[PDB]
Amino acid sequence: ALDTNYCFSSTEKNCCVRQLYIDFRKDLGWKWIHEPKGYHANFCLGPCPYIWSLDTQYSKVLALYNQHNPGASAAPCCVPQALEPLPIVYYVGRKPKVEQLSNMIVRSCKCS
Amino acid sequence: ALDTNYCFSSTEKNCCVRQLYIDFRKDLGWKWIHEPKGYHANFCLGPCPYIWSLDTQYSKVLALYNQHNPGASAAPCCVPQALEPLPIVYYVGRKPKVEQLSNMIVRSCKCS
Repeated sequence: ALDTNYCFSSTEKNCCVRQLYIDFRKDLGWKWIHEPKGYHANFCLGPCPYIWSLDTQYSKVLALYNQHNPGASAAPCCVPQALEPLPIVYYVGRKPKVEQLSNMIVRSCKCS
Repeated sequence: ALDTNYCFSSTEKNCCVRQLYIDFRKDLGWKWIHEPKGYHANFCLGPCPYIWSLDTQYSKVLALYNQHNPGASAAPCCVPQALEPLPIVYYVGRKPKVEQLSNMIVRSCKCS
């Protein structure tokens, strides 16, 4: 499976959602959000082979187009299929507010 | 728009479907297909900004996560949303056959 459960290993480099904790201010510097300090944004990296969870037929073709030529960066593009919200807390002028951003997290990538 | 019509320019480096003609044998070396020699496989490259056609909410966040740190390859992943078939011609033993591969081409990418 290509989720953040099996992608949290040390091997495999194909379409696998890798950890990507993002500290709102450290990484995005977001100033409109106070808490939490960050979150498990996660993300997907690595190209896609010809046997992975290829969804489109162009994912198996271009997959070889790259696996054949070394140095070619036209491989496919693994992406976050399912996502997750994000319970934060920002400030509007002077009143504190807590919300839940939508799709502000990853729970499973794929190969589009 | 992020299609193969506006992406066929010389500027812009974000989620834009770039040309990717693939010569079945030259690039994929495919031996199960005789014709055509190749096709306009096309593909998508470049990361995704925070104003492009972001579809998921995680595309605007990780978008800055990379745009903020130089050298970070955890950016988003532009992908071929719509695709196109492909009229080919291969051989089964000794009989010639013509088909139309499905999604064997790109007609518009996006940012998953």
